[PDB]
Amino acid sequence: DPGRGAPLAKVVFRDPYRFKKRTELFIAAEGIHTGQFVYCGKKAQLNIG
Amino acid sequence: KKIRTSPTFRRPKTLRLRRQPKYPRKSAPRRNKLDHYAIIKFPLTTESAMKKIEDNNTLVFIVDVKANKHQIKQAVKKLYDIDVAKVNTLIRPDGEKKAYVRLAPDYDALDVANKIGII
Amino acid sequence: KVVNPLFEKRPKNFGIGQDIQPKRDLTRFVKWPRYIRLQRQRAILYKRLKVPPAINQFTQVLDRQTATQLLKLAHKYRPETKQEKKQRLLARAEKKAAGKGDVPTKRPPVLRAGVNTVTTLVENKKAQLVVIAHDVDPIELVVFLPALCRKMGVPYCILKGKARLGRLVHRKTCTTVAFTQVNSEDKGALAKLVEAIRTNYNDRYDEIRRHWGGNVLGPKSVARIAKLEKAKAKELATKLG
Amino acid sequence: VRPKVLMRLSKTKKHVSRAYGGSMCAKCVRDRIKRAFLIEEQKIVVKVLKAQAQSQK
RNA sequence: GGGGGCGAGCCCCGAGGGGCUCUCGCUUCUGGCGCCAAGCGCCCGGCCGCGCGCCGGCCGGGCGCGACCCGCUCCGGGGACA
RNA sequence: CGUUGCCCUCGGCCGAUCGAAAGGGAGUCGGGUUCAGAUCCCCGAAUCCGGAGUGGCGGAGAUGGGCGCCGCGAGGCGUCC
Ligand SMILES: [Mg+2]
Ligand SMILES: [Mg+2]
Repeated sequence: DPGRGAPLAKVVFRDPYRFKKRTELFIAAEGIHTGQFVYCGKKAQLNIG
Repeated sequence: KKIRTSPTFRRPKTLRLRRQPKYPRKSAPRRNKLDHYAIIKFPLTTESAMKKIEDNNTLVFIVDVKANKHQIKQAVKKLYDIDVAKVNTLIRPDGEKKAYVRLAPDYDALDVANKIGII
Repeated sequence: KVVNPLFEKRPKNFGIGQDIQPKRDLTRFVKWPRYIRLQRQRAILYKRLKVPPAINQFTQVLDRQTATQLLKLAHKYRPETKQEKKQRLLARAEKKAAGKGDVPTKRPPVLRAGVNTVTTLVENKKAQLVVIAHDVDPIELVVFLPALCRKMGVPYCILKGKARLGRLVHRKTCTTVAFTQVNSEDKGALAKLVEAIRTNYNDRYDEIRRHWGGNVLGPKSVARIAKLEKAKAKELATKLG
Repeated sequence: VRPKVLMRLSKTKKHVSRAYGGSMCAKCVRDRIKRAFLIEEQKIVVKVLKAQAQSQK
């Protein structure tokens, strides 16, 4: 991302109400790679990204 | 017992009626002022035009600037009981719309020219 | 057999991150237009805020059985509609020069309608009973009225519906209503009604004056407090006792 | 060819005779297939292991 | 608030079960798929066959559960101070 | 069969609008022709887009296979998918 030191990550979820694949721009935590799964929420596991 | 599936509340589509005006605003419709006559002002009899007539099977007109090629085509047809292949307008640096009118091959341009007056 | 082998089940697990959720009812979470949202949370303030007693008294409305008696009795004394008015005049015009015209005959009793008529005939002790609508829109119109009636000793009640009160007369709504007189046949029923009403309103006006009444919390707030009280209760009740 | 041309072109020129024809490469289809299959099998295995654990308890 | 129950803590228990408390609302090995309902249940219109037709078949629909009930602020965070 | 009126049914968007003769943006080229115009006029070759209803025509969809008869055989009919 221009004018930003960090890299971003296009992360694709599935909208859980309409059949539709939403997408997000997270700030990339170091150690992220493509074709990784990113879990998120209260019952998310404590690993990176 | 008719549930909201979605959290939006868009406006409800109501009936809306046609006009049924109790009186017409303008008394009578405006008579057209771009008739078969007003559209075609006069023919050019210029050296260039006459050469265009004899050789290319056309007629050259000055036309009213508001005219479409479609209107000119219909006009010429009406006035000179003719039939047109294609109309090909330009606007003179002057303000008069010129229209070269290619007459269909069945008809001659020289004959119609003599009919209308120019030669 | 009448049971085809192919017909399966295929059940949808509406878990989390599983098969996309069903279209369940969301009326609770709708983003409502500002008018709706306003009119809804106006009623919430009237619950939540400390409402003073002269406005509160309009919550204490008349009960169902009594109300249907009252409206039955008024049905006798519904004031003349249009057309009826013309026929009353037309018949009198015909009778003047035909077969003896007296002029005044004898006019029957009827309801009296809006606050200003009513207040002039509560001041003057002409009314026997006063029916007041609970839901007059700028309350001020009818606030003093119940205090006034009790001062002049006029039985008064608060019916539901300024509309259904206004449907006695033939208009959209009415604030008030009053019986000045009633026919001898229906006099005893009115008298029965009157006593039942005054026991419930006039003859306990001191209690109505004292009785403030909003200051209720949201159920979501209340429930939290009760849970906190149950924590405080179980902290010092099961331990000792 | 420039996208607005595709309009003119015949279907056969625009795609290829396969599942995910002309949208996705052959390599990544045949992986998808066997991924989809090998994933589903393990779900079935986990479902069986769950059912055995329910029967045990 | 109840249902549901695989289960765990507690209480009761007649070992069948019940109640309170937790727990979930059930998805973590892979760069897949995933909507517009199956399933059950109750109704009706027409047509046909048994003829007693909410009996059976053929064709076509509707509602309920599936997808608990009730509620007063959409959810959070502040807040009588900003 | 259209056209419209009503009833049900479905529908996220995302901001009305303006903003490029050098950004994006389907499709035209050769020869001839004028005192001055030509990818624009004439000749000749093309081409895109929109329409094409009643569908203007072919071709594709599609014309198998079974069984049963009759026929010397090519085959014809009956009936099943
Ligand atoms: Mg190809
Ligand atoms: Mg523009």
